[PDB]
Amino acid sequence: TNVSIEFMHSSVEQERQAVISKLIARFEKENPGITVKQVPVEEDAYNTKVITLSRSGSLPEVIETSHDYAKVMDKEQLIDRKAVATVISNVGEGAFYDGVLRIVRTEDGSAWTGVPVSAWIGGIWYRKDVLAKAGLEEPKNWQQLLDVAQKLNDPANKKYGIALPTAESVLTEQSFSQFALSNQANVFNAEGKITLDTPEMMQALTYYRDLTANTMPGSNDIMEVKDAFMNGTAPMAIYSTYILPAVIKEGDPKNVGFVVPTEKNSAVYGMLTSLTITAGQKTEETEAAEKFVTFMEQADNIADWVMMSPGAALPVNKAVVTTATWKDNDVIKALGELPNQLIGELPNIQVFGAVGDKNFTRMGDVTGSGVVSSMVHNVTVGKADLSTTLQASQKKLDELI
Ligand SMILES: [K+]
Ligand SMILES: [K+]
Repeated sequence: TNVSIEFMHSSVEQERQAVISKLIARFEKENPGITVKQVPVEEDAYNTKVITLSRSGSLPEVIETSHDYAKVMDKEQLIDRKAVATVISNVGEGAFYDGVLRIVRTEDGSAWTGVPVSAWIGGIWYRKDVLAKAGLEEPKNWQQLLDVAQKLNDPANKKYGIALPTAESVLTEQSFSQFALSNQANVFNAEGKITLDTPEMMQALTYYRDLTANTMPGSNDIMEVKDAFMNGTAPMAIYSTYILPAVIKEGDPKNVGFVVPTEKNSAVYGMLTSLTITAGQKTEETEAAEKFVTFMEQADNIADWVMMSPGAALPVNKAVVTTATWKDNDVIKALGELPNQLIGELPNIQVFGAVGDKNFTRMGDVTGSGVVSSMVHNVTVGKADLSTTLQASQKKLDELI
C-alpha cells in the first residue's frame, strides 16, 4: 500500500536540490505511503529527456515546465488535464493573482496545462537618479517613453537613451511583444489565425523603430542589453526581473525603478513556471501527484520554492507574501517597494498567442521560426522598409502553418 512517483525539475544546483529535498521530506512526513523521487534535469537537456522517457513509458508523474513548453506537451497529449484541474479546484482559482492562470489555458480554453508556481516578468528598468539629474518624471505611455529616451540620448559620448533588444533572438520578440500587446496587437486573433500584417501591429513596429533610434547601434541581444544597463551606457533597459540579482550584487537597489509599456493598455511580458501532472500513469500514481502538487501550493511550501530565486522569481500564489520566509528574506527587504510593485503588475501579463482564455499552440512554431524577431531586426538594425517586411513576414507565417 505504498506508492512511488517522480518529480522532474531543472534545479541541478546543490543548493536548490537541498530545498527540494526538504520539501519532499515534509511531504512524505504528512503523507505516509507516498515516496517522491527527484529527477534533476539540466534545462539544456530537458526536451531530449522528455521524449526519451515518454517513448519508454517512464515519464515522471510531476514535471516542472515553463508555460510555452507545457503547450508543446499538451499538444502531444502528455498532460493529465483532469489531474491539473483537480489541483486548481483544491486551492481555488482565486488563490492565484489575476492574469496568471489565463496564460496556462489550453488552446480550446477548457482547462490548464499546469499549476503555476512562479513567474518572471519583463519591462522597462531605469535608474531613478539619472532621470532626476535630467529633469524627467517616469514615463507613463509611448509618447512619454520616446521623449525620455530622446532626452537622455547622446551617442557622441557613447551614451544612449534606452537599451533595447534588436537581435534575431527570442528576447527581441518578447520585448517587442510588450509594445505590440500594449497596442492591442497580437500575432493571433481569437479564432486562431495569424494576424501579423495589421494596422495595430504596424503602429507598434513603427513605434519600436522610432524608439530604437535611441539605443546602442547594432544587433543587441541579452548580453548587450544587460551590460549597457549595468555599466551606465543606458539608464533605461527592457529586461526581465533577472536583472534584480545583478543590481543586488553590482549596484544599489534603491536606485532602480520599473515601468510598463502602456498605450491602449499596459502589457508586461511574462514566463510562468508550473508543475504539471502527466497522462497515462496508474490511478494511484496520479492521485499521489495530485496531493504532491496541492502540497506544493500551500503557503510555507510554495514560499520555499519561490525563494530559491529571490528577486528573480515572482510569486503567483497570493499566500507567499504572508509568510515569514518572504518577509524576512534579505534580498526581498533590500528591494523595498519593488517586489510589491512587480506583483502588482501580474494582471498585466500579456504574451503572443494568448488571446482571451485560449493560448494557441501554433505560437510555438511562430516563435520557433524566429520570423517575428527577425522582422523586428530587419527594420531596426537593417533599416529595411517596414511595410513590405511586415507583409513578407505575414506570408512566411501563412506558409509556415
Ligand atoms: K512513475
Ligand atoms: K487522468
